[PDB]
Amino acid sequence: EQIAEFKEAFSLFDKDGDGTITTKELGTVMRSLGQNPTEAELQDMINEVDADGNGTIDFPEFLTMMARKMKDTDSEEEIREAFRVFDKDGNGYISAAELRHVMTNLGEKLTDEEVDEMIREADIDGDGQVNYEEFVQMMTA
Amino acid sequence: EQIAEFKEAFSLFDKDGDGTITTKELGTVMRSLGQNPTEAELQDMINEVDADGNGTIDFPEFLTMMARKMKDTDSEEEIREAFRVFDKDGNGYISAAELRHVMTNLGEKLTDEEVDEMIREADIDGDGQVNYEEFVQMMTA
Amino acid sequence: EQIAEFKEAFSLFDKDGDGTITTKELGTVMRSLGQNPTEAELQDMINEVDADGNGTIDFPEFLTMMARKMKDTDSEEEIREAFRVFDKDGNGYISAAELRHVMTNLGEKLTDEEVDEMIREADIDGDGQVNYEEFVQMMTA
Amino acid sequence: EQIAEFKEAFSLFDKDGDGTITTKELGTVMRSLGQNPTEAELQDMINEVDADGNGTIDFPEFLTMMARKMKDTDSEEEIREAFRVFDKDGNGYISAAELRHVMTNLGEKLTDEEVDEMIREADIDGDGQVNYEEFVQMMTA
Amino acid sequence: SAAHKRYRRLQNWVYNVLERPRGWAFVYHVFIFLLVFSCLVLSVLSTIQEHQELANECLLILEFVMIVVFGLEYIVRVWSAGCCCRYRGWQGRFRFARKPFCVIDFIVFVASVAVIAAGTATSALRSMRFLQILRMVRMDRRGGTWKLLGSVVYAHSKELITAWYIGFLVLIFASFLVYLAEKDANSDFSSYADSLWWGTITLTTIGYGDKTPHTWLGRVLAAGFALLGISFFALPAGILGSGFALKVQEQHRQKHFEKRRMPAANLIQAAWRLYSTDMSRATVIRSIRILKFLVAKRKFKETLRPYDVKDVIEQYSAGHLDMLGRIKSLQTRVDQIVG
Amino acid sequence: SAAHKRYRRLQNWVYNVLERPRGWAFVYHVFIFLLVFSCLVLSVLSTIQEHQELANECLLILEFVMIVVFGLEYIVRVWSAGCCCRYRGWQGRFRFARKPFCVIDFIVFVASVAVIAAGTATSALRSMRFLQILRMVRMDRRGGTWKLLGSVVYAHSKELITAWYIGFLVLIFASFLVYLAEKDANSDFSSYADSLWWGTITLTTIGYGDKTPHTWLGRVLAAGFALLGISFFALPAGILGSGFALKVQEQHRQKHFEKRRMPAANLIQAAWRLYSTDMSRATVIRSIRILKFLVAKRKFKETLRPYDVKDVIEQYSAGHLDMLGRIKSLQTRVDQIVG
Amino acid sequence: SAAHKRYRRLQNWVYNVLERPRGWAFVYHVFIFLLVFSCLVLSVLSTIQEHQELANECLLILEFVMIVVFGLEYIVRVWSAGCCCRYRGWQGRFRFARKPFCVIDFIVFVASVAVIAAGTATSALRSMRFLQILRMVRMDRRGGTWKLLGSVVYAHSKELITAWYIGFLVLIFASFLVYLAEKDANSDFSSYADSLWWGTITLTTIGYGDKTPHTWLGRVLAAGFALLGISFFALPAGILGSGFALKVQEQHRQKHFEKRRMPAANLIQAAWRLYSTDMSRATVIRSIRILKFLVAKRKFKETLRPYDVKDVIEQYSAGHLDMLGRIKSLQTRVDQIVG
Amino acid sequence: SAAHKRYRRLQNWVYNVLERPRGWAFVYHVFIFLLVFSCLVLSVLSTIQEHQELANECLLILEFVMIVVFGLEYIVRVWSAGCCCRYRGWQGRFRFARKPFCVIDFIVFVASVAVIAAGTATSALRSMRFLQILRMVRMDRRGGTWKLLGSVVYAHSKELITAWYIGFLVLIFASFLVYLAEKDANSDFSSYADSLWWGTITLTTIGYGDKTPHTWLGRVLAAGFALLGISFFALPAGILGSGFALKVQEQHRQKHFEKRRMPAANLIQAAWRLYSTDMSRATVIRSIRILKFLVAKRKFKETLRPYDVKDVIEQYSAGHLDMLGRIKSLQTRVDQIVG
Ligand SMILES: Cc1cc(C)c(NC(=O)[C@H]2C[C@@H]3CC[C@H]2C3)c(C)c1
Ligand SMILES: Cc1cc(C)c(NC(=O)[C@H]2C[C@@H]3CC[C@H]2C3)c(C)c1
Ligand SMILES: Cc1cc(C)c(NC(=O)[C@H]2C[C@@H]3CC[C@H]2C3)c(C)c1
Ligand SMILES: Cc1cc(C)c(NC(=O)[C@H]2C[C@@H]3CC[C@H]2C3)c(C)c1
Ligand SMILES: [K+]
Ligand SMILES: [K+]
Ligand SMILES: [K+]
Repeated sequence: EQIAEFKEAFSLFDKDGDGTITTKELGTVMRSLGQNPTEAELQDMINEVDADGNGTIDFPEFLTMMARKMKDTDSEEEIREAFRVFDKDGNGYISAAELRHVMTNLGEKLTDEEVDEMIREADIDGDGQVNYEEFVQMMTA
Repeated sequence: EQIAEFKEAFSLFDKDGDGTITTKELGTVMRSLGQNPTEAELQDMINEVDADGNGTIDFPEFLTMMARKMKDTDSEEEIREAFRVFDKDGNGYISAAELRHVMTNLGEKLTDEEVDEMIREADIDGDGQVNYEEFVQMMTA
Repeated sequence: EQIAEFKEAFSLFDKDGDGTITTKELGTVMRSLGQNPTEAELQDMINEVDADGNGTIDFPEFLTMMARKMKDTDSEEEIREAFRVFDKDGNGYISAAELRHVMTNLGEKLTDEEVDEMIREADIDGDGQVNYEEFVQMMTA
Repeated sequence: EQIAEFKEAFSLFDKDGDGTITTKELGTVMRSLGQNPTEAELQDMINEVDADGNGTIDFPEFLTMMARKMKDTDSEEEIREAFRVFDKDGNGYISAAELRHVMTNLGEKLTDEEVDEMIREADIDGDGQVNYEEFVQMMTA
Repeated sequence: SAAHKRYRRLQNWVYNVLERPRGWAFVYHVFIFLLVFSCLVLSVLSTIQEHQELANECLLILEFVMIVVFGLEYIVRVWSAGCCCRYRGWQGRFRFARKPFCVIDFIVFVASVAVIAAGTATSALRSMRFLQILRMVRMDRRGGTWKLLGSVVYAHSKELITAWYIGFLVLIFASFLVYLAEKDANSDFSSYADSLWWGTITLTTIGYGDKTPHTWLGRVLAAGFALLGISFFALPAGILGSGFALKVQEQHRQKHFEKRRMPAANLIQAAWRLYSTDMSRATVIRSIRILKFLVAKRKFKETLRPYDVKDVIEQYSAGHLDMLGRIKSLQTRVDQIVG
Repeated sequence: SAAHKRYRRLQNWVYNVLERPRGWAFVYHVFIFLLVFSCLVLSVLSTIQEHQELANECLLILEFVMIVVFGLEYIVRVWSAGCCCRYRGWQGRFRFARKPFCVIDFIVFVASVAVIAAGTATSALRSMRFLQILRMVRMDRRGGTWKLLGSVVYAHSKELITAWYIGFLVLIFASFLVYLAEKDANSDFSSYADSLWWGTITLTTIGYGDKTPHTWLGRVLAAGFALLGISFFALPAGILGSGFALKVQEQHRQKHFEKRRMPAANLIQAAWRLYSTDMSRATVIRSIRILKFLVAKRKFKETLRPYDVKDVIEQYSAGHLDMLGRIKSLQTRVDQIVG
Repeated sequence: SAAHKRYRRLQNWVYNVLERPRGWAFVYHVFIFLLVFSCLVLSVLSTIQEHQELANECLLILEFVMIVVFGLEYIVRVWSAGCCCRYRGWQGRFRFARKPFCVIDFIVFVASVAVIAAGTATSALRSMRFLQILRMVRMDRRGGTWKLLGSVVYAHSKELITAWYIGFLVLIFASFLVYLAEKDANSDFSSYADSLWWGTITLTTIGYGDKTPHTWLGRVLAAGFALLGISFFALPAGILGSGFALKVQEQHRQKHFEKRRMPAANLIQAAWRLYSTDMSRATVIRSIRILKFLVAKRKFKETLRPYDVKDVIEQYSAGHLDMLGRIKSLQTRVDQIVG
Repeated sequence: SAAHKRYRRLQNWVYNVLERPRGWAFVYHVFIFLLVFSCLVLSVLSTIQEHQELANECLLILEFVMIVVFGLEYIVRVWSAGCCCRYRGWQGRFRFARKPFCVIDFIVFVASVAVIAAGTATSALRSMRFLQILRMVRMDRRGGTWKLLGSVVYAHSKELITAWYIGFLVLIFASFLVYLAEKDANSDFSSYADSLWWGTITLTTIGYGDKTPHTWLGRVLAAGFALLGISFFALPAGILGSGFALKVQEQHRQKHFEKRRMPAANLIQAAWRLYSTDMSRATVIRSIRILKFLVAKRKFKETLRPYDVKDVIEQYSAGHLDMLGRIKSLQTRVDQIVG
């Protein structure tokens, strides 16, 4: 039944029944929701799961990505390595205020409400320090 | 007599009798047959056999290329190395269906009829697996 | 009191009271004095003291730069290394005439009057040779 | 007296008496003789003898170049290394016909008359082989 | 939770103590290593006759110190780990998992001490115990020095096999030849086994000098084969040493490329945005966030590459596109004017 | 062809067995190596007196095992190879080509076993036989460890010659000097040959200690020349070891550049298109396909280069062309407006 | 100041003499090293009986030379340094700072000479004095050979720890096993301490041959453990040697990138302009000059990088901006024509 | 000149013979090396008693062969060089220049042979002669193996000094400490000189075993100092070996960058054009040709660089100029439309 629900999502992209998702199908669904990816961003996204290298996503590749999410060990390690960039002490901790600065000032910045929900979800200590390795296991569970 | 037949082909390119083939002579004969190489493709082709480095092919270079074809040991090794890219088992086999995918989906894709003739010519096993190293010796014989 | 005087200079840049100096605030004060930095030069200047990497200078970063000037050991070493580029003998000396050539002919050339003041300030020997390592300590004191 | 004759040539370039030759002075004399160097070629030429790095040739640099010509050991070695590129045997010989091909077909090709004078000047052996290392000493003498 | 706030500050000191074994491992680890080392050397000296009895009482008083220190530090580490995030239960099991076989030997040596004191070869047994302790305390960082050695030796497996094989071949040739050379003159080489022993001490360059050729033919064979094989018995050290230096230099350059800020920062954001799809107060939408997460993870692993190998092709593509835009502009300009 | 279909599935198991020697060589090759090694060590132990007779019966029962295992495996390999694509005939000859001199020694040792059993020094002969077997089974991959060693030693020939030469020069100087130093005090150095022997065991750092200087001049010369030459007798190991590490690191990077998909895929296509010129149901046309094949083979060997050496010039040419197009555009724009 | 002009020319010769220890250190430093070395070797030879008394008078006449040469050179160096820029006072203190403990030993050895002559074990004391002198004269360049060694050994600390640790583990295993193997046959291995000694001379490949296994089990254990650990006792040399070569090659390339002229020239200018803000005949204005100084210092430290690591991204940014300009041009061209 | 044409074809064979020593040096050089080596080994064997007299007659018949072969080859080489381009006169002097001290020893050994035959220690003298011959024939390529060794050892001088110095310091410490440890128990260490000898054979890992510590303190000091210094006495081999491998790898890559055709071809042309200014049938004009020659020589030495170090800045300048042209185009477009 989980496979059938993935198939129904896959068919929203591949409305023609061709069994593949190209940049046209992916980007069309995304822009209908009000997103505006570039062509190079749509190519990068498809390339992450396109083993055939022909610029498409087929259902086996789609199902694999959906079943896996972030649960794999590669995801847990890389996310933990990203936090460690901002942990100079090396003790596995990061300050709530330092997490807030990085999340709202670097990269694809989180909004205030996004970052508020993120700090609420981490079981912050009374000092104001966050143990990010248990934060990584909650996102990889 | 084989040399004289090569000379007669060489003279179709070098119609002026100058003893050389430039991009003009090569590309003119090619486009008359309905091919459309680019200038950079004509330069690459001539450069593969132009030892003098002056952008021409002379008859000794033409004759050497025609006499040799793919029979040399460098050709046999490199073609076999190309198949091995697609042999993960390392057993010298490739599936008929995997050969078909690579031939029609990568590179200068073969048409269906081209790839049909190619799979017919390989003595396919009953499983559907192709021993490509004996396929390489048939093209290097 | 020294901190308050730095704060008053910092507030000339950050006239809005936002606690930050961007390329707009920095470049505006500079051009009012008749300087004409480029945008890429304003970004380089801010980047030298912007630890947050968000393209701003805050007061703690401003105060650190102003308190330090050139007194740090990194500055003394690098300035001394720059003189040594032009000391082939390796004896820690450079000729007054050679210093004059380098100062007025390379880089952001000194005017004649600038370089005259510079050679007056170095305690030139009777030969005409300058001990630049004691010249470096006077600028790092 | 040799120095005075170099000075008189130097003054044809530096007609203003400024003691320097820039790309303007060098290129102007060259084009008057019907040469057409590019600006980048005039900069390369001056850069070969400009120790001050300020884009000029002064008389001491001019005199050094004129006194030295090709007599230095660096010139003898590099010219001999250039011939050796075309000596596959490694015996210090090159064929008259091979020298003729390289001189008239590569680089800033020699005219037929130039290359005729060059082969006349080398004491060619009866076979038709040229000992280029004694050819290099005649140009470095 | 104010008493539990003092409990949390307890864990604060508890993790601060955790800092010392990992960060400034120097002093603590060295002092404990000296404990174990002193016990070892005192046992050794207790074997020799010169200083025996005083070493015996010192052994008793120091093995008490061993057992009490290890008893303290067992609790110290067990509680010093995650007190309630690595809570006392099933994670308790995982605190006393396999590698606390160190704890097991602790406990059994407690029993050994009790047997020695009140309960009643023995000395060899105790010595071995100290050596198991030696091993563990010099290795409780899971796979450490062992992991590094294994990785590097695996990397150079191909060359190492050659060195080993050729060296062995030379050894068994040389031993046999010399044995034949003087199986009749030297009483030393009375058996091919004798010759093989001589070969093992002649190839590695130990040269005990207990068994040496005496005939002028044996000497020549020994000289030639030594010159030919000694080098082979010294390659593995050379290969491994050089591999270590190469790896060190490489990894310092790789870490010197510390470009990581933005890719690392964006990865946490894409992961949070994906995670929050299933719990935010706010399937196709989730599939898009998974694809973006995977793009962000790669950009981050591309900074764990030194961003140079792909950069050559990256800038080629950029420049090619710039030239394509130039071509298009020129073409449309012609189409605007001439048409 | 259904019975022949079972025959083909036979060859399926036949090639699947071929997999083990090549792919997971570990277990099979190691077990057979243990067979040979056990025979060797048991022969050695049979030489020594302590365990002789029981080792003799064990030798008999194990040499039967040797001969039967090799007899089985001869057929096993011969049929295990290409059964009919490497068919039994002239390729049969090429299956029993030279390197099956291993098979030849097999057959002659069959005769040796038969001679020992029913037919009737000898032991040395048999030992040598086991050593030829040793060699072959540890080397039947044509040129292997030997090929690698040869390539690397050839690469560093220039440095190796220097090491060898200088070392030899130092040896013959030192031996002569010390010989003169105490040809009269030590009975050891009674001949220059004695001194040369001492020099061979003093330079390589074996130092049997059978012959040592006794005069305070000899000691000084020995010390100086040892300090000066020992290093030279240890260079070859250092050079070779480092060359191995460099080659390993280089080849791992070269293979890490696994860009190969498209060039490799296009090469097979250009080769098929050229080949099919002379057999397809579909001279100048062939000459064009040969030129395109040669372009595709090079693009493929350029991915056997790490595509970096040529890339610097590649992108220069691209950028130069972009700038040339920009110049042309500007020029024609002037020619359009101003004229 | 004409007499003081001759004084300045004095300092000219004074600094010219300073040149020799630093620049052409060869001859001066070597001659002084020979002084110290000759004193050492003559002391050694004075220990042996063959040449004793004549060596004694030579020792006296040469220790006078030592003391007078050092007395001269103390003043020579003290005045040879900055005569009045490193003036006689508090910089005087810093001329006789700690490392002139060499001067302290000088002075106390003056007293030793005086005690020997007029004042009155002793010889060992004097020998030690010569060895402290030996150290200092072979090291008065602050941290030199020591600093280089420390840097490199620190760099490879991780691998070195592995080598040390594993080697030690192998040593104590092997010694114990062999000791058990023949604690009853050999009188040699009568104590585990004996076995440990044997292990120290069997692992490092010294092999005095004073204590060797005699039982066929001991021999096998010794052979195996030697083959297994000898390599580990030879890794540190290999790692360090290779690290040295890597560092040498790297630093020659880094210095070969001698691009430095303009960045170095601009740095002095930005520093002078900043400095002159507070003394020129000519706060916000100063803050701007500080920022420009910091930009110029970095550009200069970027030429102390080989300007290649950042260059990949540098040119990417350049090319990206070119393409952005091309996009803008095309866009505005459309907006001009079509609109 | 037809007889002189046969003379020129003579020189053709004469230079063709010149080919063998340089190109296919293998066979000729090896055979002559065997001549010298055989003379050496036969002299050595003549020293020992076992084979003396027959070796004596063989020595006579082979030293005749030496002298006749060298006599032939003197003329062979002298005429084999440039016959008249390296003509018989002042270049004759330069053919018998210094390094034909080999020829000088040839001539004097001719006299030695004549003295032995008709004219009438001696054997040592002759042996030395063979060793001078040995040297020369293994080195007549001016600076060869020596030049390579010198270059590399000079390159790593800084590290080598450290190794030497620290090693020496450790040696003299260790020897002294152990000497004090048992100057009273061992008769071996009866002098500090004895201890220094022991230290020289304990640091280099020779270990003759003639002098070993016997006290449990001496053993500990020896163990510690051996572990600490042995590595230092093995660094130079490691550094040199690694430097050789690095240099080999580097130079193979540098030569692998065989881009040279056009720059090398243009250099000969600019040199000919400059030269012909002063002799062609055809001062400022000459000055221009000199400047162009110097540009062409550099372009050629830039291909003796691997054209990569300057290429980063080269392409930066190209791309910067492209972008500047794009800026200019945009600016003038605005000035055309808007104004
Ligand atoms: C024949 C022979 C010669 C040698 C030098 C060795 N030793 C090694 O190869 C060492 C390198 C690693 C670390 C310890 C081992 C493995 C062996 C086992 C056999
Ligand atoms: C004088 C001398 C000194 C030495 C160290 C050697 N040995 C080597 O050079 C080894 C490196 C390869 C592998 C075995 C050989 C060849 C030789 C032959 C002569
Ligand atoms: C077990 C063991 C084995 C060895 C070879 C050493 N020696 C080293 O590691 C040397 C490399 C540097 C320079 C002197 C030391 C440190 C040590 C201390 C312990
Ligand atoms: C203390 C000490 C220790 C050692 C290893 C040496 N030997 C070397 O350094 C060698 C490297 C080159 C080649 C022969 C020399 C020089 C010396 C002279 C002194
Ligand atoms: K030894
Ligand atoms: K020894
Ligand atoms: K020994």
